[PDB]
Amino acid sequence: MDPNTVSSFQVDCFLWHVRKRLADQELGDAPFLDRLRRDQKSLRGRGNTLGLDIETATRAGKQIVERILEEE
Amino acid sequence: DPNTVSSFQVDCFLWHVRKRLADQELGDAPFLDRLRRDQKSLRGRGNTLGLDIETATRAGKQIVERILEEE
Repeated sequence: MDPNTVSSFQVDCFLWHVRKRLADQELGDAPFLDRLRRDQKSLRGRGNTLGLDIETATRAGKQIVERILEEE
Repeated sequence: DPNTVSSFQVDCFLWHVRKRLADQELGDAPFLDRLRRDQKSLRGRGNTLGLDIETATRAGKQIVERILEEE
């Protein structure tokens, strides 16, 4: 198991949450919302393959992305 | 649509976040493929909208920090 595959999934799960937050705030346009729906299905598939819970991976992704954001 | 501008700004910033992670050697091959393909799409979107990516990226940072401010 490539450790980068796990980190990539965790990051993608958190970035999905960020985008969902944009949608919740009614700031996503129609194509943005379609990417959001389609990517959710994609992440579900990836999580299944990896044996990783999406919510758990999202939290892990948050910690990874938080360290990028704090250095911005 | 103003949401088209906001969506582009957020997408630019999130691409930058993904690039940062790739720079940190955290990306696998599909992650890197997506980063590279998406850079081309964002450049296309920037042309369609007449918006500079650098500027939209900074605006995106502000939107993201604002929508995550309570988290």
